[PDB]
Amino acid sequence: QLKTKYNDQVRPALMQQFGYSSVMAVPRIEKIVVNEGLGSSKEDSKAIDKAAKELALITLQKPIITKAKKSISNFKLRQGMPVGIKVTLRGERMYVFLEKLINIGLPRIRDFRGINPNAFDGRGNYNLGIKEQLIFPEITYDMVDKTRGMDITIVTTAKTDEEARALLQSMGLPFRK
Amino acid sequence: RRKLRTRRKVRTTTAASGRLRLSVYRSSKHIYAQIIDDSRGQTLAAASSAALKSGNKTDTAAAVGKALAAAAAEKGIKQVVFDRGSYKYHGRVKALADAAREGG
Amino acid sequence: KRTKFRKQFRGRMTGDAKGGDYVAFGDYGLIAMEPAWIKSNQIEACRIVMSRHFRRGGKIYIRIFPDKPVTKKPAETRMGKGKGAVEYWVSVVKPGRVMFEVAGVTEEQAKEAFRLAGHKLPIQTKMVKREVYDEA
Amino acid sequence: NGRDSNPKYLGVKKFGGEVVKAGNILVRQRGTKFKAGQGVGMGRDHTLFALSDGKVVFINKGKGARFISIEAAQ
Amino acid sequence: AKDGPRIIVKMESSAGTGFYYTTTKNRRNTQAKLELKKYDPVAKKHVVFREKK
Amino acid sequence: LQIVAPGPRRIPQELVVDVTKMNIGDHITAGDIKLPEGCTLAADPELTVVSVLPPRLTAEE
RNA sequence: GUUUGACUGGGGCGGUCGCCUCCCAAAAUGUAACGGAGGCGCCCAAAGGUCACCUCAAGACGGUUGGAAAUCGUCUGUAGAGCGCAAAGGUAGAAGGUGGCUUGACUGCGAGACUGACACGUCGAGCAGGGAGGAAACUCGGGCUUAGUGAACCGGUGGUACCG
RNA sequence: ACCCCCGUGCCCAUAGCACUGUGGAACCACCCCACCCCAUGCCGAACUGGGUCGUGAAACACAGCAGCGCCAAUGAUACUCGGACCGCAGGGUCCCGGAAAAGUCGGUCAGCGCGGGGGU
Ligand SMILES: [Mg+2]
Ligand SMILES: [Mg+2]
Ligand SMILES: [Mg+2]
Ligand SMILES: [Mg+2]
Ligand SMILES: [Mg+2]
Ligand SMILES: [Mg+2]
Ligand SMILES: [Mg+2]
Ligand SMILES: [Mg+2]
Ligand SMILES: [Mg+2]
Ligand SMILES: [Mg+2]
Ligand SMILES: [Mg+2]
Ligand SMILES: [Mg+2]
Ligand SMILES: [Mg+2]
Ligand SMILES: [Mg+2]
Ligand SMILES: [Mg+2]
Ligand SMILES: [Mg+2]
Ligand SMILES: [Mg+2]
Ligand SMILES: [Mg+2]
Ligand SMILES: [Mg+2]
Ligand SMILES: [Mg+2]
Ligand SMILES: [Mg+2]
Ligand SMILES: [Mg+2]
Ligand SMILES: [Mg+2]
Ligand SMILES: [Mg+2]
Ligand SMILES: [Mg+2]
Ligand SMILES: [Mg+2]
Ligand SMILES: [Mg+2]
Ligand SMILES: [Mg+2]
Ligand SMILES: [Mg+2]
Ligand SMILES: [Mg+2]
Ligand SMILES: [Mg+2]
Ligand SMILES: [Mg+2]
Ligand SMILES: [Mg+2]
Repeated sequence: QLKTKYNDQVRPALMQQFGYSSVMAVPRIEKIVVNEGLGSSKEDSKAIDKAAKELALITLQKPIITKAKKSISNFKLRQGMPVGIKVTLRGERMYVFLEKLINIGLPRIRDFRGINPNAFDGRGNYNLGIKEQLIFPEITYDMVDKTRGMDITIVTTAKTDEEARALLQSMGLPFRK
Repeated sequence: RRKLRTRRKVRTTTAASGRLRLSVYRSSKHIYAQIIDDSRGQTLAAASSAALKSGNKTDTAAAVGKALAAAAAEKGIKQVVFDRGSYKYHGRVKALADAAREGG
Repeated sequence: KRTKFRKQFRGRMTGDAKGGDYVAFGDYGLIAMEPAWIKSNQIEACRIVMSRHFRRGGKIYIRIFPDKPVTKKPAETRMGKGKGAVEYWVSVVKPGRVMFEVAGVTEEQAKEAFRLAGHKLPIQTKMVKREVYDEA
Repeated sequence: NGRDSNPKYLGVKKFGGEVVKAGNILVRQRGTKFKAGQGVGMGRDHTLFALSDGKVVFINKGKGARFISIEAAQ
Repeated sequence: AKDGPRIIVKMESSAGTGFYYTTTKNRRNTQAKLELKKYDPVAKKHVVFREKK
Repeated sequence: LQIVAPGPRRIPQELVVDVTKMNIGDHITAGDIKLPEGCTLAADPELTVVSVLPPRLTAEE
């Protein structure tokens, strides 16, 4: 269930190279944020509950349905009822999912060279380039409604984008080559 | 967030009560509970987990709660008082209350 | 000239010129000596007048501008309310305020081009040069 | 149009330096304009009133720092 | 205070009997679930009976 | 231009700017202006000082 | 046999009568015009009581049938938001956003004051009978306040038991 | 008494921000794990609870610094109570005290307590 792999080798690699005042000054990962917008799904009272089971069965953590705020949007925004779903993964439950995806889920994408290496968050944080929802191991074309996808954000303690992609090594870090 | 405390500290209208203020402050596994004169710019009777390790398990607040209770009762001065902070009730903080309240 | 959406109405009062400078945006400029209203036209004709005497060049600057709406009798009497929304728009100017300014033309060049625009103006005026330099 | 309505009478009833009784009204204003200080209460309509007889005094620096308070005499 | 065919209503209270009244304004807007509340009559205190009609 | 410094014996009583280089649409900015003896620019370097304005043009009726 | 309103830069036609907010209003309050703008004749059994926690608008970067606008992420963020409605005041230690439990949107009074020619109208400490939330100091006799109203007469219903 | 730390006031930006330098077994903080107390309308991130090592990184604390903010004179002016006036009018003047806003000269990166822990 990992968490050992972050320990030892990941830390000194950047610490014995670029240097750090501490093992605490070493870049970390606080939380993996997973949110699937259901806005494209107008099913609402019918099938909105289905996407909750999708995210709950994969991360073993119940999703919280987000809300409208009702906005305007000039085409569709209304009141209220959910408009999307949300789950935050931190600690070992982040480390159960994160390891599960990089070893298993990521190779399941067709012609996968890895996510865009260009600057994501100058503050050091990182996203996921997930397009399809079917690419995940638990999801298959066997059981689905339609073809959709969800977004995932890696929240890291990296102080720089330079040191961001640096920590982002180890864990399954493909590139543009 | 840092308005957690200042929601409570202002929640008690101080000199309008006629009472005194008892500030319990937790940082480490140690707690310092001190009682302050609101009207005047001063404090009255201190306590601490500092010279302590009375109990091993925090809930050693029982001692410092009773320590204040006794240290204050020498000055007289027992009504209600009782400030609090960003910290909730029950648990470790109520081990302090019942050590003072009913213990003082 | 007449502008986009507003508060729509006004009364009247008069002080002395507040936000008009001595100089700006050019060598020579025009300054009003009497408290008054200037309309959407007038200054519109003043631009046309001045520019006609130039090469048509875009060297002219108009610091003034109509804001204040004025009203009029629909037909007559006192029957009914206050009325007359669009009658004309005016711009109040107070003495010492600088009205127009020109660029790059010579001395007599802008002397005569101010003089032509001197008429068409309800007030007496005098042109100028720069000594006081204020930008902040 | 012609539809404006009523006077509403909001003011500062007892100005600083004055000797209030118990129950007198110190200020009538709209929402918060003056904050109730020592010895001063506040009602539904806001509108500070006197909790204890004595001398009324005004305290402010800036903003919403305005305060009305009482103190006794003897 | 004015009354018509419309939504909400004026509804009286129960028997705190005592044969007693309260009558707060009410509404059928939320629900027709009726109602019961707590009040005090001549007899005792807090005898809590049901909104009538 | 406000500039500054150093000697107020030698103060820059004027500023010489050569315009023969520029023709039409050319905006000469404040970083192009010559200020000897280390007189730091008061305003932004890219602020426009001299710009030659194009000939009067019209098309539609 | 009678009725058939007034205002009104003559009367009529048209419009207008009560209530709340801003301007006029001349830095106290008050102040008119067939002056300049806009709203009310409700809603809320929870939008109330209390008890806890929560913090907004907007932009930039990066992200998935989702692009002006979505949902997520980080950064900025004295408020540029919100407060059921109309504006002004007011609000970040919140009145605004969320839950726990609730019936004080109580009976009996009412120190002393705001305001009115009157009649109305507004605020209110505190006392008792009883409760409600809290561990507690405490708060609660509707709502951020300011509109959501009708003297008396005559009468319907439930009490009460004074007259008879 | 002095240095300093933790708490808590008064003041209620001349005490605020960013750039930044010191600080670490004494104090703060993160960190550590948590089936249950307790608790996140998802996540113990937040509350909460069990405790070291580590770390001085983050947050905090103090010293630095006057680029930004915030305070900001004296001079003069605007306006004006009162007095006395010119213009057909828009408007304007004289005397008399009162006297701003902005701007410049500058001034700053605070002050003042109560209690307890730790060095000298
Ligand atoms: Mg006038
Ligand atoms: Mg100016
Ligand atoms: Mg009024
Ligand atoms: Mg101040
Ligand atoms: Mg008539
Ligand atoms: Mg008529
Ligand atoms: Mg008549
Ligand atoms: Mg009309
Ligand atoms: Mg007035
Ligand atoms: Mg007046
Ligand atoms: Mg009159
Ligand atoms: Mg009128
Ligand atoms: Mg008018
Ligand atoms: Mg609140
Ligand atoms: Mg209880
Ligand atoms: Mg009461
Ligand atoms: Mg009867
Ligand atoms: Mg401290
Ligand atoms: Mg040491
Ligand atoms: Mg943790
Ligand atoms: Mg820092
Ligand atoms: Mg002076
Ligand atoms: Mg003058
Ligand atoms: Mg005079
Ligand atoms: Mg005369
Ligand atoms: Mg004058
Ligand atoms: Mg005088
Ligand atoms: Mg004078
Ligand atoms: Mg003076
Ligand atoms: Mg000034
Ligand atoms: Mg300066
Ligand atoms: Mg400093
Ligand atoms: Mg000390």
